[PDB]
Amino acid sequence: KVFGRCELAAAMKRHGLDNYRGYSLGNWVCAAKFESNFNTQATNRNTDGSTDYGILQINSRWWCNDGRTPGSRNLCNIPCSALLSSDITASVNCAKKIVSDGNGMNAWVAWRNRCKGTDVQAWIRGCRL
Ligand SMILES: [Cl-]
Ligand SMILES: [Cl-]
Ligand code: NA
Repeated sequence: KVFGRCELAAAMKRHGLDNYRGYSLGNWVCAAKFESNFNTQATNRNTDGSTDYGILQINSRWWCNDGRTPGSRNLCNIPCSALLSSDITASVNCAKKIVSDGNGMNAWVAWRNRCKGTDVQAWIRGCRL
């Protein structure tokens, strides 16, 4: 599923991500924009053999099991495929773990490089929330 901007904002709020660990909804929407272009089915292989899955490009090196990432962990206790669903529940639950891991949203390199410090409120502007 390819979310619209306000549509994703609403689903993230519904699942308790707005202001989670102090990150406003615009931060989460901006990260989703540049990680997946709002596409729940996005997958991308990393040079180290791991793969990033879903709307927030969660990495199989640490967070989900895809059965082909040697030495990886599965700290969200989830098949990586569950992160590709049209319902964003699993991606949100796992992202909550990731953003609580110590480095905040810097875990998402695209967030650090493209959202951090910017006018992230633009991403929810005009949204009925
Ligand atoms: Cl915001
Ligand atoms: Cl933080
Ligand atoms: Na893994």
